[PDB]
Amino acid sequence: MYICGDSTECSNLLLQYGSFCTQLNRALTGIAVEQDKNTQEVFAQVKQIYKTPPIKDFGGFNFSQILPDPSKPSKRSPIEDLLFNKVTDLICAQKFNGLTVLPPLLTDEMIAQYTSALLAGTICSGWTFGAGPALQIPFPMQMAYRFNGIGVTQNVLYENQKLIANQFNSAIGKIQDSLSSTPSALGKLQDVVNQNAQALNTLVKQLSSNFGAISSVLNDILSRLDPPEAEVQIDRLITGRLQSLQTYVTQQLIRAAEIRASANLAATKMSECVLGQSKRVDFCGKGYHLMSFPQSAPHGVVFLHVTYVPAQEKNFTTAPAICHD
Amino acid sequence: GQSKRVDFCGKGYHLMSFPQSAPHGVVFLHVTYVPAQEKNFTTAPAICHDGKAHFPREGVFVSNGTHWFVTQRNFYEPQIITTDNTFVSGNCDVVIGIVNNTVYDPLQPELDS
Amino acid sequence: SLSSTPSALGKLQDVVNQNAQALNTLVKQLSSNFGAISSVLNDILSRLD
Amino acid sequence: SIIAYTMSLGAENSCAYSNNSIAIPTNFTISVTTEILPVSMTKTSVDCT
Ligand SMILES: *[C@@H]1O[C@H](CO)[C@@H](O)[C@H](O)[C@H]1NC(C)=O
Ligand SMILES: *[C@@H]1O[C@H](CO)[C@@H](O)[C@H](O)[C@H]1NC(C)=O
Ligand SMILES: *[C@@H]1O[C@H](CO)[C@@H](O)[C@H](O)[C@H]1NC(C)=O
Ligand SMILES: *[C@@H]1O[C@H](CO)[C@@H](O)[C@H](O)[C@H]1NC(C)=O
Ligand SMILES: *[C@@H]1O[C@H](CO)[C@@H](O)[C@H](O)[C@H]1NC(C)=O
Ligand SMILES: *[C@@H]1O[C@H](CO)[C@@H](O)[C@H](O)[C@H]1NC(C)=O
Repeated sequence: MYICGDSTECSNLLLQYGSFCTQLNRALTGIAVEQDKNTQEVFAQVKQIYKTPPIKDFGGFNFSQILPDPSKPSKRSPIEDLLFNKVTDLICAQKFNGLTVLPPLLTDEMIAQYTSALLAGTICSGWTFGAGPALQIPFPMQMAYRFNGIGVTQNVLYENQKLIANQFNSAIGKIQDSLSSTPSALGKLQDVVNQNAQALNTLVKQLSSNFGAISSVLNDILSRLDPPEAEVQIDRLITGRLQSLQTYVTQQLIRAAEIRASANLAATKMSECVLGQSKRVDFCGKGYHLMSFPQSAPHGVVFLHVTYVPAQEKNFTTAPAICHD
Repeated sequence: GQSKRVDFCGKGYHLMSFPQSAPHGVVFLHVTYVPAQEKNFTTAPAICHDGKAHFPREGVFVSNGTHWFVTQRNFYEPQIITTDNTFVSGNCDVVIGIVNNTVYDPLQPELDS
Repeated sequence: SLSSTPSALGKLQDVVNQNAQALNTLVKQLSSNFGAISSVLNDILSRLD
Repeated sequence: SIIAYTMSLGAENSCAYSNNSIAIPTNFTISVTTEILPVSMTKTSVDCT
């Protein structure tokens, strides 16, 4: 339809070429399949679905901006709701020229459920659910283990439990406000969307090019010319349109490869920072990694990384060893 | 080597792996451990003894009903809470949920013998 | 498990299958006119000046 | 017959979040899993002429 807009004569001329349309269809089908696979690899890592506990008091820890809001039509956390609101007739014009869009296999609600299950898992059992059965651990003890994991005795946590919970709760509130006020915060996801839209708009736009033909419209060529003259003019338009689609697909394949790399990275981060604790420097936030919480977003994933940073410090004298006797 | 990256070398805790060849590729056999039977115990962050607060050095304080012990985090092998299993820092007033118990001093019987 | 599951090695089988298709397409693409009177150079040369 | 359905996302499961309650493993199971990756593809060459 893109090339031969319901023209029998165009179709017959198109058939003088090899299996051009078949290859384009295979390339685009292959991309569409990968897009659903990427989503599943990033989010469906744990097939056990845990409910968010009803007890909203984790030893002084809040998490209400992270956990889903039960009062809404879509069970999104306050942060997720913000992310969805921030990232954003032509669709008909594209449809009428043979350009369409397929639905994703997983819906936003399904993604939210996976995200919530992972959060419920982490808050209730720390990392144990990610490597075997989920073992409940009082939340402050999960933190104690995470502290030992960065070289700080658990004694610090218990002595400072109230301070830590308060600093934590404040940090989460700050993120939601930061995302709300910063116009570029989600630019990465917006850019993906913008590129896809432009590529399709280019294909529609090039239908108007003549490519050496007397006109861009097959119906005008056919209403004014006889068969052999029309065939010459039609072939000029076919060549141009074949080139347009071929160009589109090649670029679309390259962009898909970039996205697979991003998706693979995201999947790695979830496996290592959400379902674990990571010692890799700057892998999951600056500072020492303690834990992470995923949030969903249009076409992507947003991670909240909880880390520690040393603060006030003092100048002390030191020595390699003590000489006793 | 032995990787600590979660799920990198397969699900569960990674111990070791063995490669096998294949046409155009490689197949890995990853040996991992998964916790199996488990039990629910009562717990506490610390033990209050002589007014000082005792934290386990390498484990978790576990209540078996009427008695407290220390186990390694990944396996239920109860130890007697002794002064060699804990460290002391801070008093019994700060830690939230601290419970009163006895910390055994291993030197005492030698002082008496 | 490997013996019994036919899909177990699909990740390797797919590489092989994709490359086979890429070559089969090149061979099949030879049988095209592209606006020419025939797909065969020898027929074009045999009958035309 | 062909049946249409909403897919299941995972098994329903649960845990008891509870302060002062902890689970500790008493036994273990050793398991071995298989991971498959391609390394190379057939090296081909096409003579243009
Ligand atoms: C979280 O903070 C909000 C205020 O921003 C408060 O209304 C809510 O009760 C707190 N929830 C928890 C679990 O602390
Ligand atoms: C302490 O460290 C700071 C740099 O952070 C340095 O400027 C200062 O002179 C040092 N003071 C002493 C007494 O060594
Ligand atoms: C656990 O409690 C029982 C009493 O219910 C007691 O007889 C048993 O000795 C305790 N376990 C250990 C390891 O001492
Ligand atoms: C644990 O939860 C109970 C719920 O009845 C509460 O009374 C208690 O203060 C909480 N904290 C500790 C350390 O036991
Ligand atoms: C520990 O012993 C002291 C003795 O003065 C008592 O006041 C306190 O209530 C006891 N704590 C617990 C948890 O039994
Ligand atoms: C103890 O574990 C069992 C599963 O073996 C679970 O059904 C039960 O609810 C748990 N009890 C508590 C207090 O967590």
